[PDB]
Amino acid sequence: MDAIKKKMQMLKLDNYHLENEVARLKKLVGER
Amino acid sequence: MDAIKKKMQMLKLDNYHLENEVARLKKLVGER
Repeated sequence: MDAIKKKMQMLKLDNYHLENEVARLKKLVGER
Repeated sequence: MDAIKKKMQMLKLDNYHLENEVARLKKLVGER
């Protein structure tokens, strides 16, 4: 559990990074 | 914790969905 409390924080952090990275990739590819 | 075990399951599922989307975008931007 000690690693679980942080586990969700690890996937939650990567998510924000993936989103910010996706918002930058979508603006380069998904670009209008 | 009951919601934690799933929390990581939701962040882990979104990660593969995000990486699966970034893996395609990266192949266009992060192109080696």
